[PDB]
Amino acid sequence: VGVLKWRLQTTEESFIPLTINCWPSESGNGCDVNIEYELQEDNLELNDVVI
Amino acid sequence: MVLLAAAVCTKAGKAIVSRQFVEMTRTRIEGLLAAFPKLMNTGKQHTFVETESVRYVYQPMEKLYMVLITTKNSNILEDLETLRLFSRVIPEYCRALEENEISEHCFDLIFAFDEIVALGYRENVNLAQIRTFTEPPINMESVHMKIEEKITLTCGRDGGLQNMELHGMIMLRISDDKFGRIRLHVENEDKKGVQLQTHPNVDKKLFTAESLIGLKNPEKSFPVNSDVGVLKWRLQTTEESFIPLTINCWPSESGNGCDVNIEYELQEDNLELNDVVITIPLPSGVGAPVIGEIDGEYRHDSRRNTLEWCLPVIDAKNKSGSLEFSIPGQPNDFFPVQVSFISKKNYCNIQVTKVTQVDGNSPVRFSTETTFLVDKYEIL
Amino acid sequence: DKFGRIRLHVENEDKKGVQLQTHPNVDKKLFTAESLIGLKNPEKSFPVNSD
Repeated sequence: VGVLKWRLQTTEESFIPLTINCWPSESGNGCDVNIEYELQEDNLELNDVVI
Repeated sequence: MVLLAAAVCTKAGKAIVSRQFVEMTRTRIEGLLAAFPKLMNTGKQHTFVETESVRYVYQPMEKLYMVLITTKNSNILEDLETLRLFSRVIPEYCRALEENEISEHCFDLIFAFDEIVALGYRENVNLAQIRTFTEPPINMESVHMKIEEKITLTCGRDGGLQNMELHGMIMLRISDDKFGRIRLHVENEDKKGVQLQTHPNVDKKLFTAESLIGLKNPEKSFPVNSDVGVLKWRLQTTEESFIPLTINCWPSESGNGCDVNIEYELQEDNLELNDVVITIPLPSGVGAPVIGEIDGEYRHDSRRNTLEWCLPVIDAKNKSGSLEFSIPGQPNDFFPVQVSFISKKNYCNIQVTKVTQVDGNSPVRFSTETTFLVDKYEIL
Repeated sequence: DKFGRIRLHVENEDKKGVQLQTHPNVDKKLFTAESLIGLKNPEKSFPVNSD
């Protein structure tokens, strides 16, 4: 089948557990950055996450 | 034609050479030129003189008249100017005017006449050109947001999207003390079309995820024109805009007559539109229609050649009608139907997710309202 | 009984391939929305071949 040793493309139907939505903002002199993280089903929890 | 003929005359009592641009003044040309140019076109040594209801413009050269005739006129300067250019061209061909030499160069002069004035409209000529041819209150603190948008659509019978575009702005009216910083969060937009404008005092923030815009609002009402898409933009209705109405038209050939059923669909049933009208056109050989509709009023209007259905407010609804036609000609293609509508949502899908204000305590977003209006909304 | 006019309403079709035939006595109606077909049926059984 695919094999039990493969490189599959994450592109091909792979789910990306995280999507990051970055909204940078120009506060003016400073900059305000908001980072949005989204996970898959709420029930599942990820670990060792760092952004 | 405005210029009947351009004519060279001898006051021998005949048109020596003359030009009929399109077959009209053949023999007619000679009689006019022969009588009128003899009297100096009945002139008094005036370039414009009008006789027997025909404007004659002229210049005397010897026993000969170079004559322009019109019976209609577009401008003052123009009539003289073609005659004038003619008068540069005529001595090149005939060494002044003189009946025998004019006669010999019928071809030359005549060709110039066609070239100079074409289908009675005064073109221009020149002697070189001629050659080619012959070659403090913060208790009060409140904020209101109003998103006003118009959507445009062109769609096929099939329901093809064709082109669409939404135009809109979000106006904010805020009563806030102090100078508070506000951050606006909205959904992300795309646009086949293009346009976005930002009010000053709008800052753009870059965030890893999500997009944010922040600004100190002017007090009172102002166009936000925030960053992001902006709070003044033309977005494409095509890009993710919802078309509140889809019209499905089923014309039918009853035979002699025609039966038309028009299907209207609205978004969620809960939402209701207002000021809706459907304009269903009809063919010229109208007879009379009988129309039936569950909701609203529908009326046929001759002149307009359209049947107009009006509905004060609609959850969603449909209409049908039968038409009687005399059948001249063959079948006629249908013209598109147009609709006008008002909806309490924006179909650019602008959503105000959150506007948080700082520099103080929570203000009340007393109200956010959406006014959606139809632009040119056409479906065949 | 009698000769009754009938209107048929069906879903809208698309076809990569091609072919459609209509029985006589089939009329096509143009409506702003939805499509409609009307006809006086022959009595007994016949191929509708509507519009």
